[PDB]
Amino acid sequence: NAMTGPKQQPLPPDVEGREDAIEVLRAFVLDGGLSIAFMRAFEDPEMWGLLLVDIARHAARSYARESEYTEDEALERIVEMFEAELSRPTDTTTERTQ
Amino acid sequence: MTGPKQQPLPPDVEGREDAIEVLRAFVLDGGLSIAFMRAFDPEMWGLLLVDIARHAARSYARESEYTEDEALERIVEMFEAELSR
Repeated sequence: NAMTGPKQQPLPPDVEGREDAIEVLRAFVLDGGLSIAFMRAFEDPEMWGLLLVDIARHAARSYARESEYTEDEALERIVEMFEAELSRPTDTTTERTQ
Repeated sequence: MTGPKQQPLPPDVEGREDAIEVLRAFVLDGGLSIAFMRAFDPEMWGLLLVDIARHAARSYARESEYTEDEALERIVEMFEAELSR
């Protein structure tokens, strides 16, 4: 196609034109990994909890579509993979200011 | 300005036609509006969840009495409890 950039997601329709909508995060898969953009604000721990739950459940639904797993089994598998990765030591930052 | 406060592309994805946006999430009206890619590896979703949880823990520690380690335990507990509910 004629696009010169990445395969982006469009703004959700309920966000379009809304001055009060703030983008929390954008995540891209690139070179066998992830590149993520986060907003500066924290807001509250519950929002991050909601975001995690929404992503996990969405992933489980999609995984169950594309596999032999039920949605429950898919979610269990995703949580197992999450836990294995969470266990990795974080032993191994830059800033730009103007 | 008069529209949504967007995040720019990370510099490492600019011009990368092979890079794929997994999701964009907006906070609005006290909730979350998320655009997800249509295509589905499960491991990528696992990693994304870890990256978000880790980031949330660091941000939570900056705004609370908790250390990052304590914050991470709280966030993960919260997350897993809701999934099992």
